Amino acid sequence: VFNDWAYKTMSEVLDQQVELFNGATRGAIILRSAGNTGDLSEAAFWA
Amino acid sequence: QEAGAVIGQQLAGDTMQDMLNNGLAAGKAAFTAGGAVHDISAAGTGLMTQRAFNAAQRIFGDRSTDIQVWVSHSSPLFDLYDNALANAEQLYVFGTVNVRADAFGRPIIITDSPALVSGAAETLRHSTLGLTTGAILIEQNQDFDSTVVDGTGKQNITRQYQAEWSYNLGVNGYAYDIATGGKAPNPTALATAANWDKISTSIKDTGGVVLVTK
Amino acid sequence: DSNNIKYVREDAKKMHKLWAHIRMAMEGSRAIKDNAKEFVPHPDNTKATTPEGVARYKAYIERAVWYGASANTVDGMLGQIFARDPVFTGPEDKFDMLINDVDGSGLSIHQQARDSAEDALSLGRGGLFVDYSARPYIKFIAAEDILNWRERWVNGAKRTTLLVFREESDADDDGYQIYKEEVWRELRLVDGTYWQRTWRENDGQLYVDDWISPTKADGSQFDEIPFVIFGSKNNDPTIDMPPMRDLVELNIAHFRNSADYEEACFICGQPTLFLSGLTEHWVKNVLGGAVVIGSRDAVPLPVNAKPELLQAEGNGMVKEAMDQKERQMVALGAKLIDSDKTQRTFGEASMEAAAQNSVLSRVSKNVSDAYTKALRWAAMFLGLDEKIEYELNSDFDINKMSPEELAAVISAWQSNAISFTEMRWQIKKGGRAYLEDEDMRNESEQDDPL
Amino acid sequence: DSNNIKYVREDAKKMHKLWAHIRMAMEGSRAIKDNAKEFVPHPDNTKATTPEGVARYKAYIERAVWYGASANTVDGMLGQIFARDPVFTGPEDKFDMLINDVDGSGLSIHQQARDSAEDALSLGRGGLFVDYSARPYIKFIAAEDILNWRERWVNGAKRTTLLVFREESDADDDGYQIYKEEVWRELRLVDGTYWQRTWRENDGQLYVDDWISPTKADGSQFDEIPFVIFGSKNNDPTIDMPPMRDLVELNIAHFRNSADYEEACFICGQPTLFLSGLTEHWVKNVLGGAVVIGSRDAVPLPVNAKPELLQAEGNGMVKEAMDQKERQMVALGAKLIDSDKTQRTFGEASMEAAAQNSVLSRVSKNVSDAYTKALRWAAMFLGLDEKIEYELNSDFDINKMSPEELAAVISAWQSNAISFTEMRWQIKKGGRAYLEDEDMRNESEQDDPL
Amino acid sequence: DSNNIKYVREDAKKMHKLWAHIRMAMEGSRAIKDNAKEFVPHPDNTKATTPEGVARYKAYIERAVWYGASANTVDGMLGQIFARDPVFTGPEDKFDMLINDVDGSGLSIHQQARDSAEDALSLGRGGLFVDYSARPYIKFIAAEDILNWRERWVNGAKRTTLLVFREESDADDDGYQIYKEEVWRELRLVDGTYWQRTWRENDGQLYVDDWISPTKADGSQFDEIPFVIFGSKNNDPTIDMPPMRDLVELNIAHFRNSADYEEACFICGQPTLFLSGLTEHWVKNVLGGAVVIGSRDAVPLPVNAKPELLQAEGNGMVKEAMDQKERQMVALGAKLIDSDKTQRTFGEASMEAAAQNSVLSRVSKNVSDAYTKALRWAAMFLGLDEKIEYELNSDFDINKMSPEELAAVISAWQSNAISFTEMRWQIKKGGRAYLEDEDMRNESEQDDPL
Repeated sequence: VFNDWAYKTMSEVLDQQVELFNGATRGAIILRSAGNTGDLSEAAFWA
Repeated sequence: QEAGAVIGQQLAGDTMQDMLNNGLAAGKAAFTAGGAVHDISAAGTGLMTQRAFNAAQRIFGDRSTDIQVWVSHSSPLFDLYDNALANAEQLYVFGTVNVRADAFGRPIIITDSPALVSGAAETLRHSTLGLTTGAILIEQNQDFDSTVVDGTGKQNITRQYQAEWSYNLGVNGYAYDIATGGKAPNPTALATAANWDKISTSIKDTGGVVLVTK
Repeated sequence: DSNNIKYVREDAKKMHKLWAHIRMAMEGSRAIKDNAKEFVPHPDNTKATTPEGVARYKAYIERAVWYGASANTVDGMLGQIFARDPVFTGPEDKFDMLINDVDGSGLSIHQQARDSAEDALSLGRGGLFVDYSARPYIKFIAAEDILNWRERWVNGAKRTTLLVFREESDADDDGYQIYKEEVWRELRLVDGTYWQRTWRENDGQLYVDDWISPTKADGSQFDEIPFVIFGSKNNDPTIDMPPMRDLVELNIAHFRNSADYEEACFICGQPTLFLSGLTEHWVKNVLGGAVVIGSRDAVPLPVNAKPELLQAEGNGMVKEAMDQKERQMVALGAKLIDSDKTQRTFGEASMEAAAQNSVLSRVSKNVSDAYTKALRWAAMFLGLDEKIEYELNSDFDINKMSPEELAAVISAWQSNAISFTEMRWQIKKGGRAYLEDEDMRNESEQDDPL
Repeated sequence: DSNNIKYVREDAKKMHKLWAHIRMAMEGSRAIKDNAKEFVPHPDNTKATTPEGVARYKAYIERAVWYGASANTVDGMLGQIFARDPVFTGPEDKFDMLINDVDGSGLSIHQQARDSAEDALSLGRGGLFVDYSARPYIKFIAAEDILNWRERWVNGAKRTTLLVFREESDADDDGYQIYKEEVWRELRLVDGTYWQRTWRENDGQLYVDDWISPTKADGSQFDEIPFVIFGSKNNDPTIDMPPMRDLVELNIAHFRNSADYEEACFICGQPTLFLSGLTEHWVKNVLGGAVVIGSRDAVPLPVNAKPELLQAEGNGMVKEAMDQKERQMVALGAKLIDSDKTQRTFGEASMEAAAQNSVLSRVSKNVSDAYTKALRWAAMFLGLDEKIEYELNSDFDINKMSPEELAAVISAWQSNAISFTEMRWQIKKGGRAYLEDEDMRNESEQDDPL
Repeated sequence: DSNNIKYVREDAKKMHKLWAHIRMAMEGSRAIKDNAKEFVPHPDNTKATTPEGVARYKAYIERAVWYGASANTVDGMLGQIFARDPVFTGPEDKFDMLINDVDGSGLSIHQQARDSAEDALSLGRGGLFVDYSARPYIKFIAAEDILNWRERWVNGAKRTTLLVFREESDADDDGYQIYKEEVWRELRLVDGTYWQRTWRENDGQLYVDDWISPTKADGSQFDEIPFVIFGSKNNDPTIDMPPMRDLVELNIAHFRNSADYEEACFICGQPTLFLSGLTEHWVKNVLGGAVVIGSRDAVPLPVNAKPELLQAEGNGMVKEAMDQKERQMVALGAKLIDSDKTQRTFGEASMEAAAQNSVLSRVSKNVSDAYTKALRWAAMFLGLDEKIEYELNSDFDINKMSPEELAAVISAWQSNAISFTEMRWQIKKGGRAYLEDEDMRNESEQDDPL
């Protein structure tokens, strides 16, 4: 029942849903925040 | 005159959108390079409510439990809705025609990312790819920078806003072939297969599978 | 569970421009003149593009005068608010660690309170944070360092679940150089318990500590985050309007009008000879491109020649507008500037004193409440008493306390109407006693014959 | 026109326009300069059509000055109301959990009362909600959050059977992605019973919970809805009139006149030479398209030349209009300026104080009654004492109390006229004590310290 | 020592220019006129290029007058803060050496406190170094001498880890010429232990000496660096805004306007005959290139000749600009000058003194805290009592006590409300007694001669 706005809230922000991170998709898409040096970050494990 | 605030709002939204879209495109390309794709375009109309998902389960094999989500475009969801709304085989009642899951306990998450759609008219193909526990990893690196710089030499003082940031992509059991790819890949460089090596020995360890429907 | 750190809430994004302008106003003339393009528009843009126009703009801005009353407005308000010193209620011998050096830098709690009050009066935001080391420290987080907070409703209670702020530090190597560490602090409230994560961010790296939940002296962890955000309006996470916004806008308008006035003064201020009705024949015959204007020498003019010593006249309407601006700022701020000309009736001003001290009263309570809550949290950390209070000087317009007032307070202490400590705080606030209460007592039981 | 003919005229849809105008006036010059168009109509729409016209309009607006008298007005008004602190009547050791944090966020009851009084002063409407979560919570509901209500007379009594208000909260997912989840609470009164339910909209679909009946500590449900609406007019669900409509009109009109005046000052405030009776041949001969105006050098002119420094003369009709609107703003009764020039005899201000403090006293009484109701309802929830009062300051234009007043109140308390708590309240109200009465007694059982 | 010890932080380098400007304004007028090129824009750059232009510029600057309100304001403010004498609390006989020769030069600690207060009032920075030679010395470090500081967060505590300040000395050779030897002191805090090291240069080689930890008399070395950096705002190592910036700016603007006004006065301030309607024939016949202007002689003129005395009229707009800027300085509340014509109704300024002495109180509290910490550190070195205090004059506007004030404080004395030493402090404060309290006790304890 919400129609009245504040100022410039009508400014379009996005049309595609992007609420697809971490618990939203049952942990399918992980959005962490950690630094890492260089253009590559590789981890080695036994075959 | 709230240009900075407006740009901030739109930039937060589009940053979320861009990381999500790049992750989806990289995941689809990597799974296609790994062979975990089921192409359903010739059978009947092109998409079935539930019998199509069994194909992806057959692909992923004995570890079918490890898939618990179906990222999909909106058109496949509406096709499931329509076929469910016309139950040629009577397994729905009017109170259950709006099921979002896939009759296996896996919810279907809906987004209209351009990475999950391609072609037009009769070549239109939709990718509805399922995931595993933490299959696609996106790690933003906390290096956001932004400036506002004025310009001199034109008829008006040209003001500018420029930003920059970075993040990291990782798909379970897959490595980005930097030799065939590049140091800094474009969004279309991630979507190109043969740049995604299959590290894990078995397809089961690799997290995800792609379902292609028209 | 750890995501999107170093992200600033968009309300703060809308407010950064106002905060930056207010900080520029507090800085003084130099900050305003450094960014005169934002405040003072160029009178002619077509010339402004050309190189001969930019030099004109520089000369235009240098002649301009920055009133900078806003800085005084803030300094004066901090003046009456912190007259004498704040009162502390509770034990002193077990609370000296917070009073003498609140954050371990040797800086007293009074000085940090002064800084916080100035911060919350200028641009109307600030934060306090207390964390265990064994000794807790009552940190101070600037308005721009707080950058993310959350407010969800758990069991129908307004709760601050998430709060992230930034802290700056310089790592110490064996050299003498200065480096910067943007250490962030993540504060979370899960299922009614307090947890915090720190991000090491080693010099040249970014490393993060493990999760840990600080607990009180007895235990039981916590139920609310020990971070209080104080503002001009109240103590809520929501953004509050800075009290200096209108005064800064008026000051900027006065500054640009002063630029116009000073340009006019430089150009047309000097009187001009204006030899009229003259001929080039007369010039090259008698004048010879040089006129002597001293008293001892006169100059001749041809028939029907009128010299007019013309100059810009006083009480220019630009100056009238500047006077309007000065009067308007006087109307808004209580004592940003003073006036020797005006005369005020005493007793009538007492009626409006309460309204003129409205912002002062609020800021005082908002800070007093924030510091009282921080001290209570510190006591919970140390397991001390909880009935303590840190109440600022809510009385303003202070002055030496009158002999009649002195007799009145002494008589009130003789009766059971004012406690001894209340009367001591009175006589100290009035500039008549300076020793602490205990010293006065222990000298009072001495039987001095005089 | 015939009001007996049916018409429906009660909903916030009626009042959003003026509420938003009040909000942006309270915000300051940023919002007003930002939303210039509805306040300052274009000088001409024909010009406004052209792009040079809109450039002219921005040049006209950016030069304007927002006085911002309404923000200072409500500031002074709230200051006068919230001097010292409201007095709480009844047990305190039992109600401490409500005084210390009224909504379970560390926000004391006094600060939420201050916010409620500010809302009542600004736009003349606010709401209070009490809901048992365990602990009851007194919430503050803004004027825009109250969505719907109906009044049906039941058994000869006017009852607010239904009331719906939006409940704004921030969603904290695994990440820090800024969302905003809305909750709607329907409070219904069927057959003399209190009922409530929650509407939740998650991803567009309106989930509805099942009806519940919050019941008191002893039981017996309720007989009225724990929701009170307060305003400048009275404690009625009907929309109350904002107390600052005419003042905001005056400020807006003064803003547009200031825009006109500042445009005039920028254009014609600079003196101009206006060389008359001049020929271009003479110009190119001697002047050469350049004039040296400083007092060191002169300029020759041909015959019949009259140089004329011309500029707009002060005390113009726009100047007078701005002055008259300022005096009108101060005339309406708002504590919006403190002019140093005006003198007033003491005592006549006391004569007009009753009328000048009308809306202040009205708001004080309304908020006091609303919080009395809220505390009584919380007592019903906790099964506590009912005879509890909470009133704000009812005496305005407060100032330090004189030594003669000190002697008078002490002498009155020595007689059986003023209770000890009443005398302590009066003396604290006069800025002469800070400790509570009970602690004074605890210090005062023992003999004179000497 | 990854580089030379002489590294200066970026902000100190950026602030040396502003500090130099403040010092140049403080010294007086000769250096302002010496450096007037930077401040005063030459009235025409085209002329300024030529040597005659620079000669005219020197004659322009010399004729100008420097008002010097900033120096008077500092001196007046310093005098208000330093009247009577700072009061030292604690054992006075054990600390006589610190009071008398605080740093070995025979300078009283009160006079060094005056120097520190003036330094913190002019450019808002300073320092105090407490070291050990047996006797501790309280250094004073100029603002331009502290050149490096670091502040890590160690165990959640803001500390100071490195602080390097230059020490400048005069080499004492056999000759009478002036050498200059400078020594760098490195104060470092490692693992909660204070270590100091000194650096001296000799024969092109910079030596390091060795590390050493000063220890308290009992032992246990030091836990923090014995160096307090007082400032205008607070005791923070971070650079504080100089309080005299705005004044200096206005003083410069007034100086430029005075230059303009004085040039106008010199050129066009004299009346001139301006005989119009004159012919060369008439001049060479009856005037002969000379005019008599006394009352004894009268000169004839031809038909239609208009003699008119022309001189620059008063109340010009440059003069009103200068008067405005003088008013603006007084409006800023700066104590630079007084106005005999202006009068004030007494009692109005009493309320306002708190806003007037806002800066005075701030600097006094900062300096008192710094000196108290320094004295505590010295007591720690000597193994003396550490609960000592040193307070400046917090009661400004010093005046002689009235008979009523005298009687009031005396009557307060026998009442157990004012300590004997507090009464003595007041009586010396009011200029009604001068000898020390112990001397008064010794003399008055004898039998009255009667």
